[PDB]
Amino acid sequence: SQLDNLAFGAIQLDGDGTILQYNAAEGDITGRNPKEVIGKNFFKDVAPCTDSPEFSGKFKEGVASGNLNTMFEYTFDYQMTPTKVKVHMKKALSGDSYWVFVKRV
Ligand SMILES: *C(=O)/C=C/c1ccc(O)cc1
Ligand SMILES: *C(=O)/C=C/c1ccc(O)cc1
Repeated sequence: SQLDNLAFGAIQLDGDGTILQYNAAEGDITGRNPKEVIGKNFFKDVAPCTDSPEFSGKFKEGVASGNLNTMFEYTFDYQMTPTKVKVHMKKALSGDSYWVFVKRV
């Protein structure tokens, strides 16, 4: 069914980093209101601590090459309590979009 039925955070991005979908579990981790963040740039506005070579830089390399499927640990710490997460970022398996899935670790 739903994006909002997943127990882990899920964000859909276009290749500019624009937020297309943002689920309730992700908001619960980060304190963001899903409705508020849709349409903003993930890397530059919502989540500036991800604007780093290993996160946004890896994303942009994958958009360019059309190849992206990586998992890594990260700490989210902008306008929230520092929170360790595991991130799975990938090019979608159909169409032309990208996903960032997140769980607490
Ligand atoms: C660093 O600035 C991380 C912030 C953040 C990560 C993930 C989100 O869904 C929202 C903000
Ligand atoms: C993308 O890398 C998808 C991975 C995935 C989807 C659902 C599963 O049960 C297992 C892997």
